This record gives sequence, structure tokens and C-alpha cells, in this order.
Amino acid sequence: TDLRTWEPEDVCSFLENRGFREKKVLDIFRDNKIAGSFLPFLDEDRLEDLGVSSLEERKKMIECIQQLSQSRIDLMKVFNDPIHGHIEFHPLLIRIIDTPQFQRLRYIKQLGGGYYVFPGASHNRFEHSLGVGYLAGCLVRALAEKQPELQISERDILCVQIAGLCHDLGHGPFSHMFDGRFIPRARPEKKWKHEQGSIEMFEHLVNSNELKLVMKNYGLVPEEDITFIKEQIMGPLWPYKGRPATKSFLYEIVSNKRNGIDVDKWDYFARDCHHLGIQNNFDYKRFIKFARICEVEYKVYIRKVKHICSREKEVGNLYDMFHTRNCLHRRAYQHKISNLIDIMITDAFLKADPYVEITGTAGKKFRISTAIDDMEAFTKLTDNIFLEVLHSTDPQLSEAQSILRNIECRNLYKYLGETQPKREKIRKEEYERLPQEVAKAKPVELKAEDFIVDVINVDRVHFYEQLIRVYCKKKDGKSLDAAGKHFVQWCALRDFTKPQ
Ligand SMILES: [Mg+2]
Repeated sequence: TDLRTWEPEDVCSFLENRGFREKKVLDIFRDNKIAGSFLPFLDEDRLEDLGVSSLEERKKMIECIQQLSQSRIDLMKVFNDPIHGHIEFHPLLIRIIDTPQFQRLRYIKQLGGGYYVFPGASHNRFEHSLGVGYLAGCLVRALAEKQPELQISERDILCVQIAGLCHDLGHGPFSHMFDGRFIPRARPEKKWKHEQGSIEMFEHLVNSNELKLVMKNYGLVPEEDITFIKEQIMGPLWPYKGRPATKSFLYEIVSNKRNGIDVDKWDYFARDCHHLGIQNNFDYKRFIKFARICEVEYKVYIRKVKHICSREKEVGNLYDMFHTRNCLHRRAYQHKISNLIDIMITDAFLKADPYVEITGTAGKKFRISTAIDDMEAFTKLTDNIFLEVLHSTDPQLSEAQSILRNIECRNLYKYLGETQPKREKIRKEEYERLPQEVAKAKPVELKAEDFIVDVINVDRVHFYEQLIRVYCKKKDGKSLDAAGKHFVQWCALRDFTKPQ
């Protein structure tokens, strides 16, 4: 048989009939629920830590495990990804992957409204998450071998990979729309980032599935390493608790908000380029080969820190990345229609929010906007909520439905145009006024609700503007003219660029 089939009792029987007949040692295995699959991943140190203090017994235990047919690499899992080709994962990663909490990412489109503009962009967060995990693994491995002095362990690598996998665990329906348009609009009081949901959901993930114990059985130390994983996704002498300042560079792998060069961006750049029909000048494998840790000293008392660094002449590669970054941002991300669709879906959700029930832990009812507060409710919240509203028989959603039917039948708000501020920019406070200003600026009455104003912000590494779009809801010609000239006058009045 396989060790995969073996229960802990089976392992106990195997241990007994091989000579380990002592009940406490058997109790170790029963207690820690060490199913067969773990056996080829056990260490001298692990057997020590689990609690066999016999310096010679441990060796022979591992010998017995080695005698068996199935080994370590016999239990890895291989994905076929079109971006990365073949992909090996250590079984723990699969165990994390194979949960409701994670699998839910199959049902959230990466580009959200994008899919309704770019029919190629059907890809979801799931596969992207896989990709990020894999790349994280790759970069950390490369740095590990190239500089063995760095003391980078299996544990670290796995933590980095898990951080990779779970960086997007907490995205809501339609990805950035949810955390970027809907929640801020529906819960202005709460400051919420999909990362927040990511760490909360990871915490939910390990707990719903009792993987703390499994993580221990595979050689992680849950207390430290979960904090490490969480901190990698989230962020903040040395602030982090997960790892010592000596291994600071590890925090630059998965999320590097400092200079915007991380494996997340690598994967989604490549993938979005793949599905949108854009060809990507940036070879990340080149980056990984020429990636090294080395020390930097900046005087603030002088600080000394280990950053990820690239050979100075590999600057051209970054020029390629940032081109692709701009290329995607211009063409796809800040796309005037995609955003319109995001806006309309948000609107529908806002109008659907009061009536739609979603049950969480203990079956407590939650609204779409409040599901983020309960992971077991949020676990059920996916893109499909789009159809659930659309198909609902409840007549209180008829308003919400009609918006969704309009998205389906391409009856969208009319895009009046884009504008740019000549000087200064617009205060985050000043936003909610804007639809009123446009409405009241005169060149038929046009109420403030008839307009949406969409503000968009355009936006280092070490070696060894504002766009305003105005949409009008009223779709008739005369209202369209009126709104157009309203918008022109508003632009002229605030001394903005003459519209597109
Ligand atoms: Mg991501």
C-alpha cells in the first residue's frame, strides 16, 4: 500500500512491527495525528522535538522510514501552468490549497469588470495565487543556494511560498472593485484592504481545517511562522516579529510596496499580459538569476540592512518591467469602460446590499457589505453573487437586478470624457461634492445623482498625476448634450483640461 492511505494507527502498527514497541512513542504518533504521508518528511530534529529523546532511536526510526518504497519527492505535486510551465509543490502547500477558504478564489475574476471588456480575461485569482506561490518559492530558492551564508531554511522557504499562495486570499467579488469601490462606499467607517481579509482568512483557513497541527507535522512552528506568513502579506528598531532583522530581505519577496518589484506583480503582469493579448518585455527568470542579497547602510546612528539587489547592468530588465507595467495600466487597468462596469456593479451591490442575506458562523445573517467581518460568511461571497441577485425572485432587488441586466445587455452609463487638473489635485474629502458641482455648473435640470465622477491616481531598488472621468446615467440624447456641456463648463470653471 501507500503511506498516503495510512492512518496514524497504521503508522503506529508499522512502528511497532519494526521494533518501536514503547507506548509513549506510539502515543506521540497517535497524539500528533501523524498519518503516513508525513513519514518521509520527518527529521532527527523533528523526532527529537515531537518527543523521542533517544539519540540512536531517531536515526533508526528515520532508517525504517527510508527503507519504505515512497520517499519525499514521491509525494510532491506537479501543476501545469501556461505562464510557468511545470510547477512542483510541497504537500503542505497543496493541503492549504485544498480548502474551501482557498478554492473560493476560483470564483473571483482577476480583472473583475475587465472580463466584460476583454473577453480573454477570464482568469481568476486562484491560478494567479498558485503562480505567485511558485515564483516566491523560486526566488527564495535561488537566493538560498547562491548565498548559503544567508541561513535560509526549508521552513523559511515554505513560509514564503505560503505567503505567496495566500496574498490574495481576501479578495471579494470582482477583485479590486470590491475593496476599492464598494466597501469604501458602503463602509466608509471601516478602513479595509484585501490584505486584511487575506490574513484574517488565512487564520480562518488554518483553523477550520486544523492545519496548525499539519504544519507542525511537516516541520513548521505555527506560532512563529504564521506570524511570519501574515506579516509578509500585510506589512508591519526592528518592527516585524515573524523573523529577525538579519533575514529582512524575506519581506521583500511576496509584497514589496516600497519599490513595487515583487513576485505578485511578476505573475499578474505576465498572466494579465497573457490573457489580454499583450506581449511582455520582462523576463523575470533573468531577474531571479541575477538576484542577490547584500548589505545597505543608511544613516538616520547608522542603520544596516539586507535588501534584495540586482547587478547594476540588469537595469534594462527593470525598464522592460515598468514599460509593461505602464502598458497594462494604460490599456487595461484604468480602462474607461472596465471601470464603468466596476462602477455599475458597485452601484448594483449598493442597491442589493440591504436585502441580500449571507449566513456566517452560527448562521448569523450578514449583508454583502458586512460579510468581510465574518470569514465563514466571506468564504461564501464570490462573483456568483452577481447572478444570485440577477436571478432572485425577491422584488426588493428589482432595482439591483435592472442594473445588472443593463450590464449584461450593454446598456451602460454614457462616458462624457476624461479631464486632467492643471495644478494642484483633488482632496480625498472633496470627492463626494464632485457630482453636485458638475450638475449645478450650467453652460433641463440634471440632478447630482445623474453623474458619476471617477478620480484615478496614476502613480527604490538597490544594486551590486490625476485622471478624472465623468459618466452620466441618463441615456437620452438631450440629457446627454446637457450633461456634456455641463461637464465642459465644470472643467473650464475649475481650470481643468478641455475634455478628451
Ligand atoms: Mg496578487
